[PDB]
Amino acid sequence: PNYYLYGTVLTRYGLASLNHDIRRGNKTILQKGYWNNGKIHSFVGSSAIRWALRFYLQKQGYLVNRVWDEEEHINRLTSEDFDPEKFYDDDIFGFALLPNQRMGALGMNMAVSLTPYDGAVKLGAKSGREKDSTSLHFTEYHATRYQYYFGIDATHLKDFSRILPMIDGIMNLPKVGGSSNIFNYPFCPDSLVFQWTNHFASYISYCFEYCDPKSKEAKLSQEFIDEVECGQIDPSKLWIGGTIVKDLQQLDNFESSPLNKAHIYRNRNEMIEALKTVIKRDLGL
Amino acid sequence: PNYYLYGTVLTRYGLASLNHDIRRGNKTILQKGYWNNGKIHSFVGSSAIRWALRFYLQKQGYLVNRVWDEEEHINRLTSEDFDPEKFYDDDIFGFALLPNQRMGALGMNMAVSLTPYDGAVKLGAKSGREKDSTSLHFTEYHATRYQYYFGIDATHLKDFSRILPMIDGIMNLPKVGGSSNIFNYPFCPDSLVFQWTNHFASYISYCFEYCDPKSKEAKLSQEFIDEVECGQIDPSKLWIGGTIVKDLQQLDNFESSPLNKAHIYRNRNEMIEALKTVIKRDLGL
Amino acid sequence: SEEYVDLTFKLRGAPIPLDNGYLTYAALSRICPPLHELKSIGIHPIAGIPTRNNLLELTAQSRLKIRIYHQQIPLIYPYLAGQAFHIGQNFYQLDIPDYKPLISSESVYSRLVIIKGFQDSTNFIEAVQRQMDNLGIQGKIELLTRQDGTPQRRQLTINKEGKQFKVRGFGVKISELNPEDSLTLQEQGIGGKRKMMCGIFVPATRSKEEEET
Amino acid sequence: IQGISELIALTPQLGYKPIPIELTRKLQLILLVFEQAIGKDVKLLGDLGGIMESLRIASTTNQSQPYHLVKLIIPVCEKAKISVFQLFGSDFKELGKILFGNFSLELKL
Amino acid sequence: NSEEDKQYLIFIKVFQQAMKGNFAKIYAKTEEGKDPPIKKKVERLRAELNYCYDELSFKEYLSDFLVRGGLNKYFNEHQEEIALLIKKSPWQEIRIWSLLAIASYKPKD
Amino acid sequence: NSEEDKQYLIFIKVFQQAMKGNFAKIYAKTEEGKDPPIKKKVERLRAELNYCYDELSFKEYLSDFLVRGGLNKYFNEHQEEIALLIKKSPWQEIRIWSLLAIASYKPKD
Repeated sequence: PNYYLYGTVLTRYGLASLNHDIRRGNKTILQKGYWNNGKIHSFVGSSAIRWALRFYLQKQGYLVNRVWDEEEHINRLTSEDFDPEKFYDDDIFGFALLPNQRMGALGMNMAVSLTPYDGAVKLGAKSGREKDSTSLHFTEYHATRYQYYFGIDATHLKDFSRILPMIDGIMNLPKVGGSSNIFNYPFCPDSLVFQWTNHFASYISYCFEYCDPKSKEAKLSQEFIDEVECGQIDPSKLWIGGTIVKDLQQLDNFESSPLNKAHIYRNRNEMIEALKTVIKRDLGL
Repeated sequence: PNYYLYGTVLTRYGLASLNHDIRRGNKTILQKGYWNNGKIHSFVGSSAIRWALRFYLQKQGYLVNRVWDEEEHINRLTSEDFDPEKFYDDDIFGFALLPNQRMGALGMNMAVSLTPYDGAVKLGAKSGREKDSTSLHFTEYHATRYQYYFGIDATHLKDFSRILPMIDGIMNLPKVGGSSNIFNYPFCPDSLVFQWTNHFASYISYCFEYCDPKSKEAKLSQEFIDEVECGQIDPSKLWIGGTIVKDLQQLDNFESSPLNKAHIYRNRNEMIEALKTVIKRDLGL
Repeated sequence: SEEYVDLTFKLRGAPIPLDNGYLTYAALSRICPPLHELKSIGIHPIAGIPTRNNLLELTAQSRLKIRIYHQQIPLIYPYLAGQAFHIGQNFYQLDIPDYKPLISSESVYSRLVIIKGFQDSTNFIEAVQRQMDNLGIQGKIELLTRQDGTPQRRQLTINKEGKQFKVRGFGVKISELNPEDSLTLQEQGIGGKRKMMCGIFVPATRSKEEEET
Repeated sequence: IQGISELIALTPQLGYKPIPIELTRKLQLILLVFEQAIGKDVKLLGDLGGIMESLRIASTTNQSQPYHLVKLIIPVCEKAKISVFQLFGSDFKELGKILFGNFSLELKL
Repeated sequence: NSEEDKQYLIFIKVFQQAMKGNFAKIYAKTEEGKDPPIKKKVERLRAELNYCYDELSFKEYLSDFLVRGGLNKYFNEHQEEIALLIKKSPWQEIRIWSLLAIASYKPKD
Repeated sequence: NSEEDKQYLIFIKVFQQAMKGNFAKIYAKTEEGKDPPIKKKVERLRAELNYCYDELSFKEYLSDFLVRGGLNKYFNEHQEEIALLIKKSPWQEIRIWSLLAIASYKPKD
């Protein structure tokens, strides 16, 4: 059975200076674009999150082709030929030599800031050899929560058991970017929306949305609630949890709403354990 | 009697880099061109959607002449000589040898981006140091919801029963060819306008329209509503389902409008079931 | 968590007394006027290897760490980035600052807390509990003890004008906070003399560091 | 004359001995505001090129070196549409906000 | 003749002079027998010119390039014409002119 | 005679020298005993030249290819003439001239 695991995970509020752009003349501009309602939002490249997941995989055993030196900042290939059968990294993220050119199980989208990026430039003085000179430059920072979307083609994995470490890595994601992450911004999710279904159609891509930059409550989009209530997104296939569940449970008519029968847990680890039990049941692990 | 099912379908909002033209020197240029009101819109090739539907038919069992290896990234033919009678692929999509050459039951139009495409090119580095020719690479992306219209000649089908799996695939459309590793764009529909009639005259072409540039409203064109109201496009033959249903129901005097007499379902699966029941009635299945 | 930042400066120079609160505060205010009027600012104790004469020898890990709201950094960064100050006749230099987050931990600790008019340990525990409730915080209060087990008091010498005043305080360890309340504690703190280099709270390992020696 | 009068009248009101790098970094902030304004509007380069070069030189030479009052600071704050009183009196936040508003930038320090 | 082509040619000259200033700057930066990176600098300039996403992008870039070039005598004599030409005309056309200018600098030296 | 034809001939030479520069670049890039792709590169150039959809397209490509060529003396000698020829003239005739240059560089080697 072709099984897929899609999900939109949301991070905690904080300052972000993660994926700076070409840095036009002095400001390390934050990667921004257009989003809902035509207001500028800051983004985080999905490749950075994929690199963070790969680093997590390399940290805790999990034989991986690309080893991060952490000192010389050079990736070294354990084997020249890519072997997804043996390596977690090649099996999950794929590869391209330019051999086999693996398609890669995990798919990702860039993280979109919940609130629009308005201002918030910061003063950064870089040193200089010119008789101990300090030239002032600018650096953009954003105080928001990043949500991103990802999909796992569980059937595509060479070893079906390799899905389990991936969810752990998402839960225990390391520092994203590293040196340029000026303010240490955690990417461990604080609220999850997981759909473990068996058909290609996938909603809940960007269900999280609050807007109203004055606060950081990180509500749920009315579109997702409506889609759940209508009959689509089978509640037995829906896994929801985090601080958003605390807000959801307080809502009126929650017991009567079809959102109730969806798998819901206040604690995220309870989600992870129950969902992993479900996966091991469905994949014969 | 000849029967035709025409449909304008709108995808979900998100970040997409599905189609790329020529790769100038470092950017994978999103397939773009002029459209309504003379501003550049990004495009998604109809051939990519046809490939996605064929891959869907391959995945969920069924018989297909072209088999997608998913490991060698090569296409294999079950039989060198095509046979529309047996295989779903050759019957639905047609084939050219250069025999029979068929005509193809499914005819699709290229997918236009609801939102005008301005900028938003992605950066792309790599670990650090020892930088080679593949170290720096840009990538274009568009934050929009793609929309494409299609039409199928049911009578042209060698087996009339094959229409149902096609609609099922259009619902649960797999990944559409694009950089899904860093831009996972779900192509599952969120709004449908279907017309099941016995005439060649195919209205209800691109009708979904954007209320605000750089936004995700997706209201319905005034010309299409005026066409429905004026008398043409018989509401009894009109099949509307998706998120646009809520916007339609919030329109004033909707009950008095002829649109209310059309088959509308806020849930997509309910409308799909009703349409398939009607089709099975009209084809004697 | 990330809504508050701890500004860290690689500090080098002469060895410093271990009760150097007012000295470093006055030097910083001398080289940074806006520091003298801010409210939610506090300074972390300066680490190092102490000496026999109640002085601390600055090491590579010795650094000046300042707790500040992220919406007030541009008022302090110009006057400290690369800047140098004098404590008495000693020269001290600060490098380009780096930002460190406010991480939650299961248990916290403070080296020196002072609340006016509380010298005995029991009433000090009661007052720290009162400030503890005022912040909507839950936990248990313990006082760091010497090798003798006696609660350890630390003294701050404010050399205002010709005279100098004595203020005595205790080391307070609070555990079982829950991470949200833990963050609230580290950011608020207890004692108020955070400009006076006392009230900042730290994870509990530094409590063991101070209890060993 | 007004700039020099503001300079004389402001010194007793500071309440402290001015810090050289405070003034140097205020000048650098004005330079960054000028650069952002030029980035937004190309025409302003014609009006501000000489002062841009002068400020860049003053920020590349030793910071402890004094700056020529009438030759450099007064024209610089003049083109920035800022009084000498505002330049030497307001903190970095107020100075940055007023500069951004003056050149209609979207920055927020 | 054909005044708009005059503006185009003076824009070519302005860009060439600005890149002359940038080349002089980077020659000044390097020292000792290492070959100063110029062909690499030309490649970087081309790549940064190619990278743009309309209007603000590549316009802030052209303004910053003209600023880092230094003092442009042709720009000094032709402030209004150059500014008006930059503000108007499709940005792709200005990028094409800039690329021409790129390959047009060599007769200077 | 017929100075337009002179400009056309010098443009042919300019394009030839640019392709010479790109040939030198690809020859520098290749390593080991691998055959340097020249026929493949020429066919790729011709295919990209045929692929074009008016004005911005193929003119951006012409400018980018000339920049990739690097130092070109024939373009150095005559600035205004070639600049005006590139900015003016229908792009299809420029394509004709460039393709003729493709076939007329082979005299050089």
